Amino acid sequence: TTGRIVAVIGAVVDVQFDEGLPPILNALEVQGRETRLVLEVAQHLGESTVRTIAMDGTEGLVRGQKVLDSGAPIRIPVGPETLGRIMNVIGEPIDERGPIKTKQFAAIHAEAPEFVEMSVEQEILVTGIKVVDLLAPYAKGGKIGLFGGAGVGKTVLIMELINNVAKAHGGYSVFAGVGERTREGNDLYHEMIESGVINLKDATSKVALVYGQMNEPPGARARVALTGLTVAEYFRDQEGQDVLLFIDNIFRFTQAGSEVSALLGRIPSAVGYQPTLATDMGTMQERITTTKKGSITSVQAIYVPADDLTDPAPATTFAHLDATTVLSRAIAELGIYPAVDPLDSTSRIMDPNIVGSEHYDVARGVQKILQDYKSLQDIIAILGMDELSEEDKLTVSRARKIQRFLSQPFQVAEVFTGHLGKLVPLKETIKGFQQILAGEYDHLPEQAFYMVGPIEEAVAKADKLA
Amino acid sequence: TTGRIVAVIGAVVDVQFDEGLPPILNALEVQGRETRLVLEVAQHLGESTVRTIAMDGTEGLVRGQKVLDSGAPIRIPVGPETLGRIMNVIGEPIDERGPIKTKQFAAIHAEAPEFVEMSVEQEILVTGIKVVDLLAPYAKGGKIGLFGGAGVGKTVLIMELINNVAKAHGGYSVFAGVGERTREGNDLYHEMIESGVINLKDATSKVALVYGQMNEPPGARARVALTGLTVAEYFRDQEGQDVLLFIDNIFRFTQAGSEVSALLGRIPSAVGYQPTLATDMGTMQERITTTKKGSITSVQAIYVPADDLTDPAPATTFAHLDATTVLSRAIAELGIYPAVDPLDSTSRIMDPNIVGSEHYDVARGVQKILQDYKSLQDIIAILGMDELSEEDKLTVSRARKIQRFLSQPFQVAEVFTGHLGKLVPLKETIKGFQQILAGEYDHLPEQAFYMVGPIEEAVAKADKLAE
Amino acid sequence: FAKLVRPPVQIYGIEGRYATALYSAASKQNKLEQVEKELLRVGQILKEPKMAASLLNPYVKRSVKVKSLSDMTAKEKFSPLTSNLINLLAENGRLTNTPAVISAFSTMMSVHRGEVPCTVTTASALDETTLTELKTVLKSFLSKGQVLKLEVKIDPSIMGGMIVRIG
Amino acid sequence: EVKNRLDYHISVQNMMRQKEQEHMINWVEKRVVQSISAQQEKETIAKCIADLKLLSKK
Amino acid sequence: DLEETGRVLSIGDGIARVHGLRNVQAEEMVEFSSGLKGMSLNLEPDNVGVVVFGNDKLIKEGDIVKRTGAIVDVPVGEELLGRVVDALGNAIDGKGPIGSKARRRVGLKAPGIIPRISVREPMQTGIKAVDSLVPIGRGQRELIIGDRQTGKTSIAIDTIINQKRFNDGTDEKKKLYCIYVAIGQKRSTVAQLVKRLTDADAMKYTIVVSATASDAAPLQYLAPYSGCSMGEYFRDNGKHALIIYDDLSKQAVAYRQMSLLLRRPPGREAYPGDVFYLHSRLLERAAKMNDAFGGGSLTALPVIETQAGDVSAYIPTNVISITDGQIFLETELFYKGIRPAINVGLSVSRVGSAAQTRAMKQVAGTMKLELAQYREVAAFAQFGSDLDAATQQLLSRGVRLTELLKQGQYSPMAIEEQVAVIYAGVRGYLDKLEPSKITKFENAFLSHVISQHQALLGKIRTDGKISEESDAKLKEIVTNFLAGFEA
Amino acid sequence: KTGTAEVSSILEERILGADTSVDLEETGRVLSIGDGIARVHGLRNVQAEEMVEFSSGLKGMSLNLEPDNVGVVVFGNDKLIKEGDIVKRTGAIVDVPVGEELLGRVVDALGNAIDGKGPIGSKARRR
Amino acid sequence: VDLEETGRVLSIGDGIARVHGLRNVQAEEMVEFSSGLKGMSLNLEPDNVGVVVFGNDKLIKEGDIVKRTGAIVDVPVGEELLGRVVDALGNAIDGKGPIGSKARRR
Repeated sequence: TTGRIVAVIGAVVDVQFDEGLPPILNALEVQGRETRLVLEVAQHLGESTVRTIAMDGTEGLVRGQKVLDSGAPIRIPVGPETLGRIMNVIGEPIDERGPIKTKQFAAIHAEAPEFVEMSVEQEILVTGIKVVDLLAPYAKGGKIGLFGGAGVGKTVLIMELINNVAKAHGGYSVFAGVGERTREGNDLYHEMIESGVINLKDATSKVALVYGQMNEPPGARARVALTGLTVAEYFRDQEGQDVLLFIDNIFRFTQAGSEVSALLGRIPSAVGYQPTLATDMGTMQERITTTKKGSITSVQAIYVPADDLTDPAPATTFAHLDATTVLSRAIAELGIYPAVDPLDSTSRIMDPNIVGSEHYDVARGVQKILQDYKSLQDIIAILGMDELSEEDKLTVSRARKIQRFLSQPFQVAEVFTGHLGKLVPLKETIKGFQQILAGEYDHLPEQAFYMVGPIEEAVAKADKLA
Repeated sequence: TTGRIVAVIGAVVDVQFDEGLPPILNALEVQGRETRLVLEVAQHLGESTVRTIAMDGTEGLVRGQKVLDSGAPIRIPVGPETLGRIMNVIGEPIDERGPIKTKQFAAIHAEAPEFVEMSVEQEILVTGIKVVDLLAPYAKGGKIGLFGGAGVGKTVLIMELINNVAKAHGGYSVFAGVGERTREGNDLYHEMIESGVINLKDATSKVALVYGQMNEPPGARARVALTGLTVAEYFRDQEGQDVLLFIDNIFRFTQAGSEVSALLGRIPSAVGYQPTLATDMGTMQERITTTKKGSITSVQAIYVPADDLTDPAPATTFAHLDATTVLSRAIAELGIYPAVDPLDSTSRIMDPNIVGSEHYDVARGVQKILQDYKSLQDIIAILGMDELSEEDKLTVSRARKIQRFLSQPFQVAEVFTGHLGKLVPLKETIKGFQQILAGEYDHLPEQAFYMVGPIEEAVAKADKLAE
Repeated sequence: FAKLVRPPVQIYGIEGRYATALYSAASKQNKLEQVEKELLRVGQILKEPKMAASLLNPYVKRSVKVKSLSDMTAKEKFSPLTSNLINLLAENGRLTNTPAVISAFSTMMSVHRGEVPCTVTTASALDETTLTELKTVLKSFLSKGQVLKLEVKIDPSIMGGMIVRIG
Repeated sequence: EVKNRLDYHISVQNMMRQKEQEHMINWVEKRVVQSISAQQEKETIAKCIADLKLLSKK
Repeated sequence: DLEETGRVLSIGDGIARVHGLRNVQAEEMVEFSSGLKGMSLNLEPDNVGVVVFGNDKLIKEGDIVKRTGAIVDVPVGEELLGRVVDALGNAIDGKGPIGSKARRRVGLKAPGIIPRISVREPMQTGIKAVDSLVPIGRGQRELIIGDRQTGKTSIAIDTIINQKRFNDGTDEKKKLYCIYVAIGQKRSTVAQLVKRLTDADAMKYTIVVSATASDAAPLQYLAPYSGCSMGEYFRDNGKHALIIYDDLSKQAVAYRQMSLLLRRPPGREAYPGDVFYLHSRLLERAAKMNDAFGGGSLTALPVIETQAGDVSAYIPTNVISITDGQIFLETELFYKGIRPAINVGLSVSRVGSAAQTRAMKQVAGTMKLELAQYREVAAFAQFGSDLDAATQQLLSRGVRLTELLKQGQYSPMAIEEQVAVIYAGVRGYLDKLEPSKITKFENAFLSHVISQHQALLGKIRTDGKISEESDAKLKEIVTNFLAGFEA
Repeated sequence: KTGTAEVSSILEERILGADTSVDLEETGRVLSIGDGIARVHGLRNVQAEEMVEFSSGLKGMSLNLEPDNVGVVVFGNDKLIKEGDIVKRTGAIVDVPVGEELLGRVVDALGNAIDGKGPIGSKARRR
Repeated sequence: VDLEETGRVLSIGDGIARVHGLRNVQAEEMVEFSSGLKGMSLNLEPDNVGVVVFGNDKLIKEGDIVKRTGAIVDVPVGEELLGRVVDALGNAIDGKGPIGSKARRR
């Protein structure tokens, strides 16, 4: 079927398909649009005319310019060969090594897993990173939201995570560059290239990069969310995967939703927000989960919008957040890479009755200790150490050991660290803390807890010294 | 005439009567409607169509359905037999004692009494509640507004007035539970039976109950007010009567209005509030009066959503008011029941004459000190306290005593209080403050004044506490 | 004002804004059909581009919307008050829509009534008739008569998919 | 421990039978859905019962 | 057989202007082609504004919308006590099909005063704090207001669990059919929850109506009314229904959005206000019925999830003004590890007493009060203040009492235990003990008395009212136990 | 675009030859009425800001001269009106009774001694 | 007539010419007005074209003929604009006559 430009007002193209009534979300390809000018059917206005949203820019728009309905949503390559390919949203490379070369294609909406599909009570994904595991132990399938230090090697940390896990457990990754600067995607690009977690000669390119950047029309960016999902579902179900799904920064996606909302003639809402904000999300989130198919585990860069949250979206997001990451400058400032703050590396599912107090209390003891120590840190800040009880002194040192024990070298940043990285097996980590907690090593170099992997290696590191 | 449902877009039932278009305020009876479905004509929309309001549900309607215009508003029995009867908006029982049989019938609108028809000057009524009288020295037959948030003891409070006072005034009353939270209306009801304030033995059951609940369409909720008014007007004019008119809550009327405005194809103006907020209300409030034939003393619950008063609605409200009972969430939260914002809770009839100067001055002194204190709150809030004039320190405490003294336990809500609440004959009150002012108590702990009745007793209460 | 009429069909506003005039006007004095037919003519009195140069270009002033006439009523033979509907389309510039008004109109004759009831298949078999689960059924044998099964049928559909749909 | 062995086999046969049932069903239905023009008279019985609607509704 | 159908006049936005079928009933639930339902809300002449339950990516223009010819009903029946359904009343549990082949109008009015009756019923939650301090009967609208798995959700769960004993009991007259209408809680969330319920198999006496996070908004919207209808049935089959409306806040969004999509504007807080009507009417159906309704009750525990504690927000204000009290929960306490995280200064049951036993009164009167004061001296006194012995005591004790109402998540209880342990504390049997060990004590104590003094407990349950002898027996039991607790 | 007046009552006669608009030039008939907003058809030549007089005996003021109708602010209520009342111009914009026999009076807005003395003179009248 | 490539100003009084005709006109196209003004046919409506007028009007009046340039706006590029004050056309306002930039670029 063909459609006609009946109206173009910016990237809202109302196309009268002059003979078609393809449902909404049916992807249209505009004919005479060399560059894949996808219009997504948006409303059936009547009159065989649909409001479509151009998802590619508008130009040269002949009145009645011809459009051929692609009749279903965008079908996109889905297949492992994407790992090592940067596509735009449309699933066209932007890695430009000709096309990406799956055969298994998918229309870019996927649907929620349902009750019957569930795997009813979730599971921690473990990274082997002390901070992660301890403080916000991840859930496989879980959507974790990254508030976090900019350019601190946030991404790097993420690479490291990918490294630790997606390698470890055979998870793969999808990166949805939402609202990314070309620059930032670049940054990543080389970071991955460099890291060799994208390998343009190896399938150790473990990440398909899908980009839905600012510079696109809204629709694309908006939809990049569905798209990214669609890939991971491919990996999930098909490749059985526990996927790590980076959608970064989903916020801008959201923005895009709202942007269009207006321009979908719709009322968005107060604070600009599309009133459907939640459903959009809900529906999106509900695709993302854990099932009898694996998990799509979501590592989501999440901007603190307007550094406020009052603004409904994050507020909603909180539901959609389940384990929470604020990556923290303080920690960073302490030179500690890991730079995470524990009191933020939390999980709404991190609750003792709801996960466990082994984390929660060993942590509470720890978090206590550090904070308590923080309470002392102000005291000490005035007084020095002297005055305290020795137990406090001990605890300070311990807190500090523990702290130091969180400093963990990077494999993916020998360039920064001058070290290999490390990983820490959770039991051993914890055990570690039991030791320090037990005070066991508090007669040892505290700074031997600095930058190590196993707590044993902190211990080891102490020894060579004394 | 017959009209056809041409559009029912919600309970705005757009009717086209082809069989003329007789005036607005025509009540239409929808034919084929299980519920006798009153529509009030609102607009002759033009071309044989009227916009009407369903006040009832909109069920089963087939667009076309015949409505036979009843051609005039809802006519309802009015007069004394309604007393002790629980009526619905459509002036029909829910007493569940069947029809009411007081054969003056009425359109629920009535229009404001002429200038001459007003009782020109009203004179203080009283209640005996210190706080109340003090700040709002009651006016005979006034419209008293309860600004107030979410029935927190608000509702209890209104009741409390009813209990002490509505009892105290012997003559008939009208209670309009508008939007009323039926459960409490049950309770109240049952209580009236219980108390024998309603008796199914007499209409000397001093209260006729009208309820126009919140499971109802707006159309009902908007209009029940008019209804209640019409009735009380019966008692006022016809029966003399200081009808005590309980409206809980006018807000829901209003609310009902605002909500429809949109649907009325109108603009639901600022805050969503209808353009006509004033006129509907105003005209309505103006229907309420103490005419030269009596009083409708109206204690009108005013929900103030999120208690904003700046909020146009209350802003308007003030215009009609006579005594404002402003409930203060700020106060309330301190556990205080009474909840009032005192220096907002007022009665215009503050007078060295009317309230006599004794009250007046005492009050003015009080008002002042509290106001002053008020100044201090801000100060201490930010400046801690402690270096102030010690007179202030004293007052601060005193104010709290005064406050506390203004606090009264609940006399009905021992269930809430675990106390009985009291009443303070006005002079003991004036005196009361004079006494505290006199510092007579003020070399004491502050504690005792809380939840008290008469000031002497607060002293008594002091003693027990002075231990 | 009026004491209007809308004989079978009734097309609301929807240019029925107009229609309703003639739905009492044609209707009254019962020039329904007479005029229906006025309209038929008009149809092609339309169909040239030139009649309605205001239609072509509104950029012709209401001069031409009073010379409309001479695209239509000046130009006309028949024009009892089908000239008047001009005078409305004229100010109320709606000439390009007018067919739909005409369409709407025809209801007169029995065709001022009718409807194809349909479950499946060809069911493009029209009805003008005025009595049903009567005429319909009879018709349903006229139609059964001959053959008749097209469009694309019961086969996919209700009937065919349906069992699938239970799955 | 005894249950754990058994219910796995049951569950597998159940899910397996549904993944046969669906797969045979779509394949049979997607093969044989053709003879409607060969036997018209599924629409003649539509018109038969449909005449006993067009008469026998009212 | 266009003689039961119409064509979608326009569709966009899941907003179906529907052509034809002017035969339409007001409030008719219609069915669109796709198995998707809609409701013909708005009868415009030339269309039917039909709310789409579901989505229109699953539709195209001109689509046939066929009458269902039905005013909204929900399937109703008791086998749903033992089912999780979607709003349409279809097994999203997927167990089998609904046993419910009764249907019931969802839009049934909240009955009158006379068609109702007040509460005298009590209802229990096993949550000490609750049953005591906002002692709740049945009918009652009580707002649960609270935040991100503060057990916010948990709270309902333990309560339900608690009813298990009752559903294992004979308190049929109190048999609480629980309806947890889950609004906005994702499939996963639900999955956990449901699962927990399964495990508890409270589900046998339970409907879980689930309109997850994903949902088409009208579904979400509808779902409570649905739940409501189903519960009204029970109520009306004499029973005592407990509906947990979870949460209308989200519903409100959904609706709002719906309104806005209906182009219908809103008021205050951008919120169109007849969501109040909505809910009010919904919640008005929460009531305690007279005898005619078999004394029924539908106790409503609506949930609104606070965010920001801006009760100030219209919607909370609304709800408060509707409810018969609220349980405000305080998160801070939660971080402190405190579940129940309540601020019962901010929780009230203005009712309270209809639900109470002298047993409870006998300890609670004092306690509630003690806590009030305690709280007061928590609030003014010592934290870096004074050291008056009285108040210091109140604090010690108080502090004790605090723990004592502090209840683990997944910990509903029998009332008698509760009165018992509470009694212990009330009567100051633990000032002489440091707070943590109370907890230990209690468990131990509890199991002890369960074991031996099940007699005594039994009795205490039986009379519903602690008795002086018992007091002594108890006292002894405790004192000694306590004595054991130490030594 | 639409035109209120495509009320084929209007159209419906203009066809048939109608005259004096369809509601007069100096009178109009209320096309739709509600809410003290009388959209009044006709009234073609009619001053801006004219005070008009209704056949509900009410006065109104022609605030809005729309090309088709007059938005007439009603100095009264519309339950007292039924659509199509003849509104006759007063020929005139509002002036108000004015005077100095107002001194000692309570008058309403329309300058009518509502005092209960009732009306009085109006020595002046005034724009 | 030319609709495709010309229009009559349907309404104007805003610098936005709703243009009757203009019926083949491309997105983003620079057009030229009967006022000597330029505009760009931004809004392609099914019926008329909202043309943002690249300047200021009264120079126009209704029905004015707007002709396609059939070109999307370009500006000269080069670097002889260096030392030049231009208007947004990339054309002088320096009043030094024209620049040396005789490449153009969309």
